[PDB]
Amino acid sequence: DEYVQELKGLIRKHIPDRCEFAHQKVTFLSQVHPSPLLTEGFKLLSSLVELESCEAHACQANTDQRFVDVILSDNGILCPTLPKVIPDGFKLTGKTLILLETFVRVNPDEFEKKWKADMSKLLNLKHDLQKSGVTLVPIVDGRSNYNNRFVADWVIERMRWLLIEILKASKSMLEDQEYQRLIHSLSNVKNQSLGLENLEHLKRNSLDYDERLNESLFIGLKGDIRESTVREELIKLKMWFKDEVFSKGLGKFKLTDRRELLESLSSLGAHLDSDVSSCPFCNNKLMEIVYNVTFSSVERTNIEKHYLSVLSLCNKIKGLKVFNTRRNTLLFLDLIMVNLMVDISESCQDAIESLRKSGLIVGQMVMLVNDRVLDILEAIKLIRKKIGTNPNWVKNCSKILERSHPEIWLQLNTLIRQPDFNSLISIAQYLVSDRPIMRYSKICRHKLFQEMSSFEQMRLFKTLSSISLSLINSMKTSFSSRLLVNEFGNVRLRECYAQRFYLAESLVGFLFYQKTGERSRCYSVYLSDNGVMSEQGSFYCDPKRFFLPVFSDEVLAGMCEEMTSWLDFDTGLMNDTGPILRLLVLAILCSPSKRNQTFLQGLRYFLMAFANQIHHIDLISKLVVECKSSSEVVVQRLAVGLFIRLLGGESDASSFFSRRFKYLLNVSYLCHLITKETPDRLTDQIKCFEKFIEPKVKFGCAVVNPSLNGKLTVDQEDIMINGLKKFFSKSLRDTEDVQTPGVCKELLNYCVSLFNRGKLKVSGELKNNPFRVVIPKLDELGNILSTYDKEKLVSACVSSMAERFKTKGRYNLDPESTDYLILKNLTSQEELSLMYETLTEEQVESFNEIKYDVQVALAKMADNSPFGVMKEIRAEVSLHEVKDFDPDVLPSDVYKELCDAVYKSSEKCNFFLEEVLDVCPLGLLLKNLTTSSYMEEEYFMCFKYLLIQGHFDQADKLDKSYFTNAALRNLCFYSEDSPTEFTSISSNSGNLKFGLSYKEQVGSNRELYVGDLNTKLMTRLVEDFSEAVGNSMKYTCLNSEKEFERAICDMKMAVNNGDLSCSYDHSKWGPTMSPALFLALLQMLELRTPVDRSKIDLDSVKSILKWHLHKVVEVPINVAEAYCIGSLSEEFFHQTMQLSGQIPSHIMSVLDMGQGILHNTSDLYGLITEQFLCYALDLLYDVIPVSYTSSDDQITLVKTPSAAEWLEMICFHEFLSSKLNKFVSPKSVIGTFVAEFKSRFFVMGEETPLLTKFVSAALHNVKCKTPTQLSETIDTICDQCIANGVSTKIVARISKRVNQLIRYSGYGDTPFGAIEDQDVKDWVDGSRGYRLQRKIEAIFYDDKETSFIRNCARKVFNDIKRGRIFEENLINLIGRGGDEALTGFLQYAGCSEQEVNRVLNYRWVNLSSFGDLRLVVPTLIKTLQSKLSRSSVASGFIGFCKSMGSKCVRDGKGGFLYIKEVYSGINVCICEICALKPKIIYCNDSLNKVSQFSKPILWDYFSLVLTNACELGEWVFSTVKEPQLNNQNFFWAVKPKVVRQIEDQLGMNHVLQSIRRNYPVLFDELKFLDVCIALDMMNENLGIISHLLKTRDNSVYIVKQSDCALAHIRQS
Repeated sequence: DEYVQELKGLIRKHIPDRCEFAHQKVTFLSQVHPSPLLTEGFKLLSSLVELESCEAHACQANTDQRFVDVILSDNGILCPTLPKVIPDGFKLTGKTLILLETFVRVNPDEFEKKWKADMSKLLNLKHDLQKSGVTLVPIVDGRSNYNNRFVADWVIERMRWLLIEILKASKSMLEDQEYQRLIHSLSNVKNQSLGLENLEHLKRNSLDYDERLNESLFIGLKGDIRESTVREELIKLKMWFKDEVFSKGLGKFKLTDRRELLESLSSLGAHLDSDVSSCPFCNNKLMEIVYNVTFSSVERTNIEKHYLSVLSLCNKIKGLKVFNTRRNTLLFLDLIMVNLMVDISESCQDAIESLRKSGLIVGQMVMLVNDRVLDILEAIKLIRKKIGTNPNWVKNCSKILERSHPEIWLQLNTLIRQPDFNSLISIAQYLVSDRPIMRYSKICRHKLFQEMSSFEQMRLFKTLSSISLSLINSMKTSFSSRLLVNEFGNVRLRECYAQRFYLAESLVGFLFYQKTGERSRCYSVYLSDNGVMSEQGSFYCDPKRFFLPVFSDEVLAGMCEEMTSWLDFDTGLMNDTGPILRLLVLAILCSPSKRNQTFLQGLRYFLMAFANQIHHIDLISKLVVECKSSSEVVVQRLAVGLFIRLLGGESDASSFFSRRFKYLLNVSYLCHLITKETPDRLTDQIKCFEKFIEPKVKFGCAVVNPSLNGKLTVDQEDIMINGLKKFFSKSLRDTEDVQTPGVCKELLNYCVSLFNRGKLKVSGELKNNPFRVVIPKLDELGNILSTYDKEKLVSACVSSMAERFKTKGRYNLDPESTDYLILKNLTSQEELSLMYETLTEEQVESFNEIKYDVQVALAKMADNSPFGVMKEIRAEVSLHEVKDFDPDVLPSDVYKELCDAVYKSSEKCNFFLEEVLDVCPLGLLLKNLTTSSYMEEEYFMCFKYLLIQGHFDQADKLDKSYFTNAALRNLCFYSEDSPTEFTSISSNSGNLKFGLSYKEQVGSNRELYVGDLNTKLMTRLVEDFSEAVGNSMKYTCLNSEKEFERAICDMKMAVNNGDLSCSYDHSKWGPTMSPALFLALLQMLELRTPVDRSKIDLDSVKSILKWHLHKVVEVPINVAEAYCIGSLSEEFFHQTMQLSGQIPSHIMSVLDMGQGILHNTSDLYGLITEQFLCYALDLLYDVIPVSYTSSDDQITLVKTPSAAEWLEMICFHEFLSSKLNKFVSPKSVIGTFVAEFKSRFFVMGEETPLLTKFVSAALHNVKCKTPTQLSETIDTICDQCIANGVSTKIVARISKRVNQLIRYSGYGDTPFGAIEDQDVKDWVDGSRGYRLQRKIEAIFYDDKETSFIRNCARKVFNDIKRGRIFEENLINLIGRGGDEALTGFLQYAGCSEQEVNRVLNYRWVNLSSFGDLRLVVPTLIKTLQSKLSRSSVASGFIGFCKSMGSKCVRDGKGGFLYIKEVYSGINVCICEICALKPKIIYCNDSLNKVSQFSKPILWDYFSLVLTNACELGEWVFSTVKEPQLNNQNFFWAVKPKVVRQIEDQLGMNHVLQSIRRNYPVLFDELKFLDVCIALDMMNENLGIISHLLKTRDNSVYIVKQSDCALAHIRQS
């Protein structure tokens, strides 16, 4: 009370501005007392922050701070019996209301848990407030500091600084655990490195449950077992094991009996029991269509370009919506297209016959707008129907394309051209062709693929590429795109979407489909040979899994030719295995599924099991998958017939087993061609949760919803402690219970107590001791928007709009500005469609849901006869509105198709309007928003708007002055959710939540738990602890390149030595083990630091693995509704409904181990226990093994004295590893021929190239931002691919494919582009700079126009190098431009201006000159800030091609334009320059109209030669010389051979040289580096320093002899 008089004058510097200040201040001067001074003189800050955040949004300052029931009861509103919660602000006008909260948390640790609990308190309120007749927008002001306006950040930090003595004076003069959280809440902006040392100054109380945790978990652990008693125990255990259960034959491992594996394989995959056909085309519904396409074409235009130009103009004119509804803005340009069709029909004699039938339109068909086939006569109805609706229709709808318009209409007269109907009948009566049929749901004649020549086998892949491109660009159709006609096996197709694909000059194909979107469609493929339509099938498949063959005839044909040319040891076997593998690749491409993907994943385990000498007994029951269709039976017969073809022969058919293993290993990794996108996510989250919970309830530990804050109930306590001592029981001498998840505590004691002595090959030494915004909700991971975000941006839009229209009294909205704010904060009609089409279908329908409930909440805001009984109201309509309670999720399977239309087809009343009314007054959307589907084609959307229309939506207080447990939530900054006093089961804030998601692994989905943010921190603590432990450990490899490379080297020399070298694995490493096991391991670890030779305290790791033992794993909300419809997990959720009927949304268990959560902490366990097993096998079976560990995959390389007669040892190792819940998977294979580790397979004398995984990596993951970045990333992937020595043919064909992917996107071709074809040596010698140098100097095939500029580069390089300076200040000359800098360098190196005249005409046209290709600072600063700071593939490529053909490229003024518009400002400059390479090289005068993009190829070539003088060189200046037999399949290792004449470790030697380059760029956000650091800031196509500070990352290239000896030479 020595500064209590100071506080009357401290807060006296505040004018009583509002009612929240003077009413609090008049009671302040009337009492000098520290007991209300820390509450009522301290809640004024919280009230001021609350009033400021109420002043931020729309709000009424509730000074009473009362309930939600009483805040609805101001006027006459009946009470809906609300849950009793307290808001921090209300704003009620009309029939909507805004609940706004105000909380501030200074750290992100408890910023998100209070936000989640607050928004879950706001989302558990909508289900009872929605039924009252009102929807709310739950907004919150989540903060991290104090940013008020009534104070200005100069007194409120002194409200916690000068007041720090008065609460200590209260605690010294006059509460227990509410004191330290009030200090932790009033902290500053903290640089708070909370390590494990935090947990020391937490409280550590007891619950009388931790004692029984220790009684269940720590009794049998002593850590004091002598070194001789372990030997005397294990020798008696081996004497038990060899005489007991190995001699009676319960071994998990046998001797492969190599004749029998092929018989079990023939019984395994070759479905002779099934009724499938032997023809692959008849059984697959798409190989038949590919066969019918490619064998109707092998045996055998001014109006066309005008029609395609007006088609592109129609595509440009549709995406504006100037016709106020989505119905006439399709039919009007349908009328434009049919008028242009009848105009071209009146142009020439044979025009619609010769150049249209053979081209774009076929018999009774007119191609148009949204790739739509229309079959013309329907328009002859509809336009006539339109003149039934509007007789004087084309009188104002043409002038609205004149005014309020683009105002440039390049149509001839077709706007006002009322079509002559008799002429259209005459043309439509001419085209007499069958209507299209689209088949849903015998004899065979398909010419036997093994017998067909290799010329037409290429045609199958080429037509598969054409049809697959037609599938991939079916996402290019717009995703709203409502048709004109509604709508069972065989449909005579009225009008459909249709992609095209070319085969020759005469014939085009088609691809017909009805539905827009990205999911699996019922496609239908017709050809048109000379205009005749011909049916060739109709398949039902998913398009986005066909990005692999989309331009890769040559790539897949080349890798099949390579993979067949690996078999040059038998000629007839090669010619037999050629077409069967090519058919296999065709079947896998043409039918990408998950089940055949999983089967081909199992084939490498079968190949190792046939390869090695010992394999597990229970793999054949796992290698087989149940074929869902007859399509998977085809590939499962083909691959098994291939394996029996070249493994089981009548002779000794295992002669060259290395090449056979290589070939079959790539047959099994040819799995990877199938796209790992898991065709539906909701049937994959089911399998993820089922894989989560099958061992958990098989063992019996899964519980129902815990309390989420600390405590467990007594029954949960009992089942938890019973699962604990069921986990730890597992006595060492019963040979049964060998698959049950748990650890033998007695042998775990032997393990940790022999680890305490220095007798393992690892030890607990522990050098340098380890003691040193939008967040999702955990109920839904793997999705694109949380339930929070899906109302967070709704809340942002409604809060932004609720102030802007009441500035004057407008009371309306703009129907495009209400589609702009969502479309901004998620990702003026050009302004909408510019970034509307940068989405995915899931994002489109999420945008539609957000537009729905935003327009509902806005329509409710200004709000101040259902007896049309054909069916009953309360039996159908009100029943469906009360069962689901939501008009939003009213399904389409509960009703009929026509009843949605006839309830829509009621007469005109006060619920509708006509004249549309795009002015849209707010609150009159009740009659406006519904009529936007009464005049438009959809019906059920109007049905849901009509259902939401007609109201079918329905002194003690002096002692209690301090903040006690009953006074925790009075303030806004109090932070009740802080880590304050942790129990042995929680952390006083939460209960260690996690989530469920899947990894999208290739064969089987790895599950992946997204942790909560506090749990991310508490996970990273133990993770960094274990990483610093494993740094001292010598046989781990999860982080180290060093020990993984030593494992590689040891593995190579052991397979060369012929040592038996295993390859284990672990079945369910995640879902089996428990953190209680980690407690039982850490209890007796010593970790004696070399600083202080003493057992360190592990209680900072044990008292947080006790929190990971009790983790509240969430469920997906999409599996709590997929198990609510109606399979042992489906039995589990339906047997706990007979229990306590709350939804089982949470699971706490003993055995969890989050995959990737406790990864390295399990790696220390799987190192310590594995070295225990490696020491046991050292003594018991007198070998000297050495074992590595990657925490899921292992290898125990075993030396042998003096054949696999030591099955004893290996079965006993499996038994002991089963007793320590390291359950050896049936995937594990052990023997002296093949040793895998982390999918890198070693054979004697060589290494498997493993081609198809890297080829399928290069053909997939085509990430698309800019083609510079795209061919940066794919050049990196081709570098990684040719590091393994695939060929230079396959990499060149991948280069052709990626260059065609660029060229198909409308970018055209550029001299940088993708890297070139026939690139034979530039991978070893050279980064991307040298390859672009090679591509630019390969345009000049004479090498006369480039030797002069290389001599100029020599003149610059000899001047700039060491020993001399010669104007190192080239900082400013390069940054001016590309033209004048090249002229200055060419005149400083010394020549005339005639060389300037003859060089500076070679000008490539640029597109990323003034900026980048905007399809939503250089790459230098981006790479330096990426260094210094520390969703399918096909639907990304289509969103790339859709946003590149649009308005992307920029000019010098503020604005943008098209790429074809830039390529149209062009001329022809025949004489020796423009015809040197066509549409690549130009004249200076040929680019006269568009000269702002004409940058030189010689300047960029000069920049590349100076860069390849920096990064390497003294040989990049020489002339490319003339190079000059050996075996085709003899590859060998080459060295990168690089002379980088700079000083290394450039991480700091370029950051400090950016002051000399660009000082304000570093401000706001050596001797040789400086000349080639200004060459990279000005352009993008160089990338100089990305291959300087980083390393090559491979530097171990193996290449073939034919791709290295045949390669060129460039000597100095």
